[PDB]
Amino acid sequence: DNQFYSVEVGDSTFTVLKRYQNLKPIGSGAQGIVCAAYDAVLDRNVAIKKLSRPFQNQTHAKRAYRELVLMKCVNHKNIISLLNVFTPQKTLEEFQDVYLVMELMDANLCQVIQMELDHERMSYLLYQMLCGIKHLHSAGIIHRDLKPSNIVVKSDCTLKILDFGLSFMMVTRYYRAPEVILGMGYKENVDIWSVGCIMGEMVRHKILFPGRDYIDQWNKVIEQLGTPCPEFMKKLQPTVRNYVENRPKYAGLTFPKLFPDSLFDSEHNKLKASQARDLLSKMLVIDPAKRISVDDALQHPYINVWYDPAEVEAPPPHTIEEWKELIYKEVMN
Ligand SMILES: CCCn1c(C2CCNCC2)nc(-c2ccc(Cl)c(Cl)c2)c1-c1ccnc(NC2CCCCC2)n1
Ligand SMILES: Nc1ncnc2c1ncn2[C@@H]1O[C@H](COP(=O)(O)OP(=O)(O)NP(=O)(O)O)[C@@H](O)[C@H]1O
Repeated sequence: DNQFYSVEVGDSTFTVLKRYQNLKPIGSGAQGIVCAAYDAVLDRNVAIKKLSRPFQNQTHAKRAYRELVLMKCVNHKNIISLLNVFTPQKTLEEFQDVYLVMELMDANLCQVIQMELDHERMSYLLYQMLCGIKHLHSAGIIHRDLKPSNIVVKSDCTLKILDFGLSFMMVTRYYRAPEVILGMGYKENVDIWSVGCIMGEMVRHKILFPGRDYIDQWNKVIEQLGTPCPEFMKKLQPTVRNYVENRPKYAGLTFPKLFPDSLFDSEHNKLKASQARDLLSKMLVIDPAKRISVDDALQHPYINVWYDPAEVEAPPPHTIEEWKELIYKEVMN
């Protein structure tokens, strides 16, 4: 196919449409390799993600298929939007790779976490994550795995969530809600805990709960926030309830102690620091029955200054062989 050309990207070969030029590797993960490129047709820089045989197993396949479908069943500036999708392969028999194209972003939220932000930028980023999550919820999509490596930003402070969230692979749990860690039921505000973890990390410049596994994760949570109420214990399955109730007890630390003044000059900034800590205290709540909702977070004074109805109330959205065919059909449309 004359429309495509191949480029060497590390150990991988990127076979892309000739419109994408000066391919440069910008990162990789378990799912695929990402390049920056110049799109000569749009006269814009783009990010190109290659999915190598996404149908290779149930985990890669479910994710690739669910993401391809959801990216069409979603329309919001704080959620990933595709510019293009293609395969260099001509037939289902030859089908191997899927290439996804979107606007090139400047940095991920990890990089943003490593810097000091003022309250306008910090509140604007959090407002955008909430707008993004609210849009997902309105379509019945509850993320459950928001993390800063899957959130990208531009120099103008605009933000996008790259994925749609939630089993053997031949993964980052730090932002997962207690009700996800403990196999409890969950509602929309499961995503509010992850936003709290991210916000807390934006302020501390350190992962709040850096667990090597779910056991370690649960200990780091209780060591800082304290042992949850008996009413929370009442919602756990007997086995999880016995394990959680037999863990070493902790009174927990107060939010001024957790996020000291040292982490936050002018009167404006003093008031905003007070409001940021109040919002952190409402999101970083173990019990989802007592944790603030996405709607109430958007009405919080720290966030409310950015409130725009057009952004908050935007119009709402197998075997290896079967997955191969389902993914191929989605790519071909
Ligand atoms: C590669 C850096 C960030 N990124 C990732 C990561 C996410 C965490 N796991 C590893 C990959 N996926 C995409 C991405 C996700 C979905 C699609 Cl469809 C496309 Cl094409 C790209 C982008 C990205 C997206 C846009 N711009 C950028 N820009 C980089 C530039 C260098 C600094 C980090 C951000 N990365
Ligand atoms: N906020 C963080 N601070 C520091 N290190 C982190 C943080 N989050 C994740 N990491 C590390 O960054 C590395 C990449 O993590 P991650 O982006 O979650 O994986 P991934 O394969 O790129 N995800 P995906 O694209 O969804 O398949 C791992 O070594 C993590 O332990």
